[PDB]
Amino acid sequence: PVLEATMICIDNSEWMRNGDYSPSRLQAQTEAVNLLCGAKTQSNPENTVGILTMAGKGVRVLTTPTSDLGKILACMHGLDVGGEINLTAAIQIAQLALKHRQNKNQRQRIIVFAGSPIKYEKKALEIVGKRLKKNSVSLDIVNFGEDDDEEKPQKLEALLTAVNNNDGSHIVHVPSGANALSDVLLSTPVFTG
Amino acid sequence: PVLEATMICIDNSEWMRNGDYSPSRLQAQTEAVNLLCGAKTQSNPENTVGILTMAGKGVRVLTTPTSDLGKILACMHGLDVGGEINLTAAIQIAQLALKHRQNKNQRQRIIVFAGSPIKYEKKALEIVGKRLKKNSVSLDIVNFGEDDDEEKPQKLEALLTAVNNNDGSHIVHVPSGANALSDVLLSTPVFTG
Amino acid sequence: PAPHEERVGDMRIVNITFSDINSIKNFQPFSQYFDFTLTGPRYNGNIAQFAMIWKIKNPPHNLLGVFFDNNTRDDEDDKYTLEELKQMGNGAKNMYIFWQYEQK
Amino acid sequence: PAPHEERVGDMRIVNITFSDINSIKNFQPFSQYFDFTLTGPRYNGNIAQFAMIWKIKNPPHNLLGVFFDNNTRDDEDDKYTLEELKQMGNGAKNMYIFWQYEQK
Repeated sequence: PVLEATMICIDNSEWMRNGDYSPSRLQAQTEAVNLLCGAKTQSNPENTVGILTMAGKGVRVLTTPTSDLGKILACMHGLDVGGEINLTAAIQIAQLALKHRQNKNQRQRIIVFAGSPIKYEKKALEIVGKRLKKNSVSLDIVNFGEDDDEEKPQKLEALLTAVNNNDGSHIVHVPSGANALSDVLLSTPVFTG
Repeated sequence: PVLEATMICIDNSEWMRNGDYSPSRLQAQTEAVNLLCGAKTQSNPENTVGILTMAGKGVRVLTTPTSDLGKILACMHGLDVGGEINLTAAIQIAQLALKHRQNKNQRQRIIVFAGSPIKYEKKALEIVGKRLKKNSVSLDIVNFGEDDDEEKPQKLEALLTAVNNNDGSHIVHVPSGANALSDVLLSTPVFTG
Repeated sequence: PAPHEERVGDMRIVNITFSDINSIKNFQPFSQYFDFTLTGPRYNGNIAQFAMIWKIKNPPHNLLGVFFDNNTRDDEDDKYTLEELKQMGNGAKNMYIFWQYEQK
Repeated sequence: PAPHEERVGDMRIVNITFSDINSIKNFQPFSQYFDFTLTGPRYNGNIAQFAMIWKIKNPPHNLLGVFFDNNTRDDEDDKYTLEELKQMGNGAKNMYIFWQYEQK
């Protein structure tokens, strides 16, 4: 259905080493990401999926959006881990990758896996959100990580509110528990559209 | 020891699937070969080791002789298996790969892992061996694998006699047993010179 | 930080790790090739539905399966190790190797 | 058939598989980097005799060890998975990954 270029922003921050999402937030995220790359690429053969990491040794685009699922998934192996997510830099870069998409018919979507504290002012985030809304970028936020920042879901909801257009943007708040991160997302619009 | 370029001729024939050397002749060979690559490169930092496979779909040079141990050992992962060895092509190609990479004052050595039936006439082998001798190529033969080729050890011995110059060439007859192929070879001149 | 790549010739080798093979049930397109009743990691001889049936020989304990995304290859149980399968893409552009995350 | 290659950037990843760990004892020079008194696969934080001491986190059951052939990297137990360590060459030209063949 939806023809979409999606840029998936991966949290590879130090917070991802945490095993509160078994076996690690990184692994829980990687599986969700892989499934999402699969679901996005298979929902429409002209969908493209790119991946960037938000943290580590700096924001890094693993692949710009591509239909090449093997290339996408190959990016998920051997991620570096450290630092803090640079959510704004990641969204900025993700936006650029999406504006640069070859098939302009594509809708543009950033998926953010926020598995670590959102250290940016809420107002700064609603700004980002409105910027994305102006630039016709939908945003899905996967909010996970029990790091005890209570502002985060609200900050990310505020980011969500600002960017959301025609119900194209979504936030899923996924605490750790009996369900893997990916299993929780499978029933959400992050996966169902 | 001395300065030497070695082309290891790997048996990746169908016969190498046999589990009589556990877990397979292929794997017993891979371990011996890996150890040999280590031994040869650590015997002399200017030693080079190359590897070719003798069967499969045709003789394949995995690497021409290099002192790059990482490059050499990386050749032993993901071997194809099949067919029958082309021992004469292998020795010919090993001589080529040897001559390709030969550095000044490098003795040349071929190591043949003969893990499968030797479908050559004794005289033909002797002629090949005599040619190796003329080109100053030493040969080590690792004869292993019980495949009811009763003439195999004597044919390989005849090859070794034809090539042998100043006892630089050796043959090891390795039965399947408790002693892994590699542990047998470790005590032989293939490893000790 | 640099791109990881594993490949054999033109074929990318894509290592994917799951803590539970059952997660792959939700992994498009791969799920369509998995028969989740099978014991022992399998590879596919072709990209028919449910093609991952051929027992990989002496698999690593954490190997879940191998999916080659195109073309066909020899189809036998307990013959081809994972390493040998890496030579068996036969034109496949991607060899997906599914791995089980081993915790602790 | 084509060359297998695993790498991260300029670091070759060299997968070496042995049936028994003790064969690595005769594997020069890697025998000198392993610490065969240790349980569970280790990586080295630097080049030193018996330097492969740092516990790889959640290792595959058949992982035996990781040897980076040059340079230094952070040295901590139970922190770096094998995958993460592929990013930790830090200029190593080769990351040797020692695997145990899983038979039976």
